[PDB]
Amino acid sequence: MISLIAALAVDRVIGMENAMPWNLPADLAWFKRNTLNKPVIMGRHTWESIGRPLPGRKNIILSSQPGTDDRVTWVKSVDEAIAACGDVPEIMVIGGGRVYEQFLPKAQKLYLTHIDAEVEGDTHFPDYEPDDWESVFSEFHDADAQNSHSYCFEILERR
Ligand SMILES: NC(=O)c1ccc[n+]([C@@H]2O[C@H](COP(=O)([O-])OP(=O)(O)OC[C@H]3O[C@@H](n4cnc5c(N)ncnc54)[C@H](OP(=O)(O)O)[C@@H]3O)[C@@H](O)[C@H]2O)c1
Ligand SMILES: Nc1nc(=O)c2nc(CNc3ccc(C(=O)N[C@@H](CCC(=O)O)C(=O)O)cc3)cnc2[nH]1
Ligand SMILES: [Mn+2]
Ligand SMILES: [Mn+2]
Ligand SMILES: [Mn+2]
Repeated sequence: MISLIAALAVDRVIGMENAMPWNLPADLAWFKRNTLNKPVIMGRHTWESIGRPLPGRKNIILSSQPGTDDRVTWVKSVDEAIAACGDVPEIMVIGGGRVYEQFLPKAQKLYLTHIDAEVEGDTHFPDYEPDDWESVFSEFHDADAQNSHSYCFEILERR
């Protein structure tokens, strides 16, 4: 099973200048809980944005060019990325925009954080078709001293 996990600001913005400008510790904790002990697939730009391997996960990087770091696994196509995960119950696709576009048609589950924040961005999560997806979990949180915007954790499953 393939799942996508992402955090979306207003208008589906996910990034600006190869960064995420907000800081929501509760959302990063959600990301870690839902990805730990699973393979994670990311594109090369997202690898550069994170800047280091994510511990406790098999890190798989898509790039058309040879890898430059043997602490992670480098692959050259979507099918190779999936194969490199092996026989696991759930593969997590962690972006960025181009990678999400390619994996969305193959995904059964979306883990989405909706952040109440207006962000100038240059990268968006794909337009997906709402009729294709059932919301099976949602949890709203107001802003607090650690998290400066309100946010909604949602899990959707392909109908
Ligand atoms: N808010 C969130 O949830 C979230 C999550 C992830 C990322 N982000 C943000 O998203 C932005 C990065 O997204 P992006 O769309 O620019 O880039 P990306 O999807 O992370 O990376 C694209 C790169 O991946 C490689 N690639 C993708 N598909 C491939 C394929 N089928 N075969 C081979 N290589 C492939 C290519 O690398 P080569 O050029 O080396 O061939 C391509 O240039 C950043 O702003 C980051 O902060 C946000
Ligand atoms: N829900 C969600 N939120 C995000 O912010 C997010 N970001 C990315 C891409 N960017 C990043 C940037 C940093 C870390 C990261 O350092 N995660 C640590 C959390 C511990 C910490 O630094 O606070 C991790 O171990 O997972 C992960 C993804 C991909 N999917 C996401 N999914
Ligand atoms: Mn092929
Ligand atoms: Mn197999
Ligand atoms: Mn806000």
